[PDB]
Amino acid sequence: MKKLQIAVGIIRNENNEIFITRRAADAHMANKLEFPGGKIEMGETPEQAVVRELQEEVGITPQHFSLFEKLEYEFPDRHITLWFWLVERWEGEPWGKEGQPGEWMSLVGLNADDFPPANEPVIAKLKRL
Ligand SMILES: Nc1nc2c([nH]c(=O)n2[C@H]2C[C@H](O)[C@@H](COP(=O)(O)O)O2)c(=O)[nH]1
Ligand SMILES: OC[C@H]1O[C@@](CO)(O[C@H]2O[C@H](CO)[C@@H](O)[C@H](O)[C@H]2O)[C@@H](O)[C@@H]1O
Ligand SMILES: [Mg+2]
Ligand SMILES: [Mg+2]
Repeated sequence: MKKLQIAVGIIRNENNEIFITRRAADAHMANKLEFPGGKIEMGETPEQAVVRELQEEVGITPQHFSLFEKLEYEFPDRHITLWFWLVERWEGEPWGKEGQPGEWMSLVGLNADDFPPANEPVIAKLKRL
């Protein structure tokens, strides 16, 4: 079974809103809401990966960020390790840089059912802040 390391960024503004994108209809976890992110490549660290992925996907450079949660999840056809970075400072303004839907969502209003099931403990912990 495919085994992947994935780095994602929880992009939180000053009004307790998170920048959330929606996955393509033909992707793994199609049509789900997501934290921007993607696969950690050979030769790059988890910290470098979340910077690169947020630059590619939403056009920001995260800075002074922290590891909010790291977990493993077994999907029906792949195993992934997710690195959830809490990003409260960045350069740039997030947008749908890859043509994908993106918008600011209140943290209290997040519905874990809208996200991949791997995100369930993270969304709960975020609402604990
Ligand atoms: N980008 C992103 N991927 C997620 C999240 N939760 C989650 O299970 N995944 C999975 C879906 C994909 O299998 C993989 C991400 O890789 P891509 O973004 O390259 O598709 O990680 C998330 O919040 N953000
Ligand atoms: O691992 C993140 C953790 O490390 C600290 C320093 O103790 O921050 C460092 O690492 C971050 C991720 O690369 C950088 O963004 C940051 O500038 C650097 O100091 C903690 O702040 C953080 O919890
Ligand atoms: Mg991605
Ligand atoms: Mg990507």
